[PDB]
Order: sequence, then structure tokens, then C-alpha cells
Amino acid sequence: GDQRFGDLVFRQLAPNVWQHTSYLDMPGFGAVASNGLIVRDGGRVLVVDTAWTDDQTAQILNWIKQEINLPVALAVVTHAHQDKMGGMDALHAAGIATYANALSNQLAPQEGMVAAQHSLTFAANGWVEPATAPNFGPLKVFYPGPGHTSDNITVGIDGTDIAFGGCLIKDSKAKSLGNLGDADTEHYAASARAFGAAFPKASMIVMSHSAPDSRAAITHTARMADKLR
Ligand SMILES: C[C@H](CSSC[C@@H](C)C(=O)N1CCc2ccccc2[C@@H]1C(=O)O)C(=O)N1CCc2ccccc2[C@H]1C(=O)O
Ligand SMILES: [O-]
Ligand SMILES: [Zn+2]
Ligand SMILES: [Zn+2]
Repeated sequence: GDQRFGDLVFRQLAPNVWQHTSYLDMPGFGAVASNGLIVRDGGRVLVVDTAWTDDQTAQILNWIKQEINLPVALAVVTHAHQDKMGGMDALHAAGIATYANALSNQLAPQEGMVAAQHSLTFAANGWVEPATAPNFGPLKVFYPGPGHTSDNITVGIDGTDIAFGGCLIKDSKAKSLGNLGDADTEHYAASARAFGAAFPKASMIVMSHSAPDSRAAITHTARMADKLR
């Protein structure tokens, strides 16, 4: 089940895959959970998303050292907001190579984030340009179009039934999407559907602010995003 490690929660999702969860008390919004992923690829570990803070992200690295005890070869972060990139400095202090969408790196300063060290770029069809994502192992990175933000990216894990939608995807019982100022209202619905089509066989949809869900999370997020266009 859930594994409490200090103020963080870790949950094994598949043999080589764990979800990390961290919390931030946001005035006016309560204590908000954010989820990312940890993947073991042979003798190395790959991280998807930081925690909200540097201190929490250092604790993720501490958990990895205790439960896996292999080097963290790289981290990929899925857009320039605090839940996904708030802990970049902790990754850099630990010597970990970091990757984000070029657009996330461009937006990072004005969003109050530290940029990743390397920039991913994407083909017109959304798949990462392979030269920009060297040694990514099973991580299959896809840009579905603007939605939750202009720069949001998504990640499939080869050899598993898991795809990670980040903050683009909400769960199948979610009530709304909100009126968030960074969202692309014109394109959000198509981007959600493009994520589902990019990972057509993934049956476990992992996301930033809900527990893992079936593919109904995609249909429901899209079906909900329709009523904004
Ligand atoms: C200063 C703080 C940073 S929070 S990360 C960027 C947010 C704008 C955002 O996109 N959120 C926030 C968290 C969240 C919680 C539940 C559903 C959806 C979200 C969404 C996301 O990551 O998908 C900040 O900007 N805010 C604080 C908290 C918060 C909570 C919920 C909605 C908006 C916000 C945001 C604010 O509008 O002040
Ligand atoms: O976010
Ligand atoms: Zn966001
Ligand atoms: Zn989020």
C-alpha cells in the first residue's frame, strides 16, 4: 500500500515503477498533493517530476537510496509550475541531469522556477526528437499540444501499462477543471485526446493530482474539456 516516508508518500505501481507524492499547504486551497514517478531501468533510476520543494525532492532522493540504492541517471519534468519543477535545485545539487520541454525552460524564470539543464524538442506529431532525449530507456516522451499549460508534456513507460499525464489529465470522477489562467482554452480538449491516442494501450493512467485511474480518466478529462470550447 501507501508508504509514508517523512511527509512524503510512495506507492509501488508496477515492478519497476513507483509513484512519489508530496504535499504543500497552499493558503486558500488546503494541503495539495502532487504525484510524480520513479522508474528503475536496469542499474539506474529515472525520475519524472520533482516534488513541490527542494527539501521534499531531496527526500525523494533519500527514499530512492534506501529502497532502490542505484544512481539516479536523469530526471524529466513535465512543465514549469512548482508541483513539477519546484525541486530542480535539489536535483542539480545531487548531480542529476535534468530535462524539460524547451518551452518549459524558456518559461521557467518568469514562472519562478529553475530551468532544467537540457531542453527537449518535439516533432510535429508530438514525439520527442530522439537526439534531445538520449539514454531515456523506457521513458517515451510526448508533447500532446497545449492544455493545462502551453508547455505540458507526458510520459509513457515502455514495458508497462502506465502512461503519465501530469497535470493535463484529471481522474474519471473529477468534478471540474477550473478557470486556471495558464490553460489553453482553445486547444485543451484536443491535447487530452492526443495523449490517449499516443499511448493507446496504457491501462493505468497516472496523473499529478489523483490516484492512478483507468483510461476513463482521459475520456472524462476530454469530455469535460469539450464544455469549455
Ligand atoms: C503559488 C501556487 C503554485 S501551485 S502549481 C500551479 C497552479 C496554478 C496549478 O496549476 N494547480 C494547482 C494545484 C492544483 C490543485 C488541484 C487541481 C488542480 C491544480 C493545478 C494543477 O497543478 O493542475 C499557485 O499558483 N496556486 C495555489 C494553489 C492552487 C490550487 C488549486 C488551483 C489553483 C491554485 C494556484 C492559484 O491559483 O493561486
Ligand atoms: O501545476
Ligand atoms: Zn501546472
Ligand atoms: Zn499540477
